[PDB]
Amino acid sequence: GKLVIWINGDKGYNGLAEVGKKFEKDTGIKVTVEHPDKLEEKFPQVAATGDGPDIIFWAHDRFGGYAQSGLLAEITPDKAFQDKLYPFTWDAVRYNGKLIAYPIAVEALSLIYNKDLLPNPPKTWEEIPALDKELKAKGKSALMFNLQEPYFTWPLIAADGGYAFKYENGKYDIKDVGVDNAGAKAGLTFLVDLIKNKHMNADTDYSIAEAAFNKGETAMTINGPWAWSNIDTSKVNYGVTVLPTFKGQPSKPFVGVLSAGINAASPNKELAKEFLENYLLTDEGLEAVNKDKPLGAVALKSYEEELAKDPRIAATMENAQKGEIMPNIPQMSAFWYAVRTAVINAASGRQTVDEALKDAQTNSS
Amino acid sequence: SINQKLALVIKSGKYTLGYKSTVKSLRQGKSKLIIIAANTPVLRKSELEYYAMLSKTKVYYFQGGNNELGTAVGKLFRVGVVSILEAGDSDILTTLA
RNA sequence: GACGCAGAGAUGGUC
RNA sequence: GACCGGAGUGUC
Ligand SMILES: OC[C@H]1O[C@H](O[C@H]2[C@H](O)[C@@H](O)[C@@H](O[C@H]3[C@H](O)[C@@H](O)[C@@H](O[C@H]4[C@H](O)[C@@H](O)[C@@H](O)O[C@@H]4CO)O[C@@H]3CO)O[C@@H]2CO)[C@H](O)[C@@H](O)[C@@H]1O
Repeated sequence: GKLVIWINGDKGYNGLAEVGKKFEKDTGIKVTVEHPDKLEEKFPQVAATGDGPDIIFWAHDRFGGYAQSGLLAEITPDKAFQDKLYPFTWDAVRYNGKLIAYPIAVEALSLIYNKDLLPNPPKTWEEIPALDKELKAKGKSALMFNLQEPYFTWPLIAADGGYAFKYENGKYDIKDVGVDNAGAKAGLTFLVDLIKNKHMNADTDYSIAEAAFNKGETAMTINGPWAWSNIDTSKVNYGVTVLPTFKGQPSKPFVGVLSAGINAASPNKELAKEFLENYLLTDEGLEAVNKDKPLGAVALKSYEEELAKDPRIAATMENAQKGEIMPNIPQMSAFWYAVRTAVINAASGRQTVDEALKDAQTNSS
Repeated sequence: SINQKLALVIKSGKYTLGYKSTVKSLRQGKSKLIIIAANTPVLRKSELEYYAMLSKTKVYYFQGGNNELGTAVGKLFRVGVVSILEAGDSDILTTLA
């Protein structure tokens, strides 16, 4: 008679635990919040053996693959509840017409910059090479961001036309993949260009990029709302704005929707509904989670209305709109792992851009 | 759907029910596939999974407590584990495992 | 026929 | 207590 929740390490997991305390103090149910590494990779392998958790948190994309394997519980919220959360956020958590998880927030990457090292942030990517030499005089870099997960380099590869799966009359064509198109190459090339022209090291990851921006060592970074709290505490004067345009076109970040699905095999599915519906998805819950690590654009209308004024969320909302919503199909996993290796190998040297993307073009199906 | 597959193995081929009986079948390597109910205690699903591991036998995890297993195998009492020996017209060892 | 035990091995056996 | 044994079986 307990609820074991697995949430990602770069989220408000202490603040989600804080919501579990109210749930304990009001029923005596043990709400255990864990944040295990590679959780999205683990949940499928551990639920096939019946040793998984009750509630799992992740962006809507990894949930369709689970649903296709029957690892997710058919969530059953009433008509009144559905009209509390945005009609678009439910669509992100729908597999084969059935709702498989509860939407919690709309995520979107934005250009985070140091107002002290850069009052007017770049409007385009094409000016960054210059701005870097200018800052190399003051012994500082211009742009530092994680190049190990494709999610951060995707806004650039997608900008000029790159895509995952072609969307047609509702269904996604798993055979039409836009990672090899002329536009995709250009953007991935540009990334590899700043890399080759010593403007951005090809070994930089989340831990490094976060450290540099937060310690005043670089003008800007590309990150999500989660990374705000740690920036707020570094006492750095910073802003959250639109991503730079590449080839006179907007960057198209892959918009996630922090969903919370239930384990189809869980015995305490009934308790999960009470928790997620009447203790988390409310102005009180989201707030405690948002106070730990910001969610930004929230799925719940009530609390969203409150936070809207924040100019940081304005950016998130801006980028979220200018980009595209992540497909929830099972084939997303392949495309991701596939693009993962393209951005790395391409920038490392192993394969050239054309080679890296040509391989992802195939490995993606 | 598998509930029909189980039933089938029970009219044509041999099976066995219960903890004691299956562990024996694992030791003898006579069982091919085992089936353990969802909310089976930990020591036990560990001890089963363990003989299934030593015996090099496959394991299927039922999406419903022993209560529904008994119902699914033609019994009234609860059965937390099923050792499938040979399957006649049924295909659970050659389709899902 | 209700309760109680009973494949998570019952009653029942044998040392 | 240990072992054997596999579907019933004790009560009113
Ligand atoms: O190749 C080895 C690596 O494998 C693992 O990385 C995988 C993920 O497991 C996949 O799920 C996928 O990643 C996507 C992710 O699914 C998707 O939601 C999106 O995730 C963002 C998300 O918006 C947000 O919640 C935030 O927390 O960050 C995520 C990005 O880190 O985008 C991901 C793409 O990066 O593909 C990756 C690999 O490409 C494993 O986690 C790695 O540690 C391992 O090295």
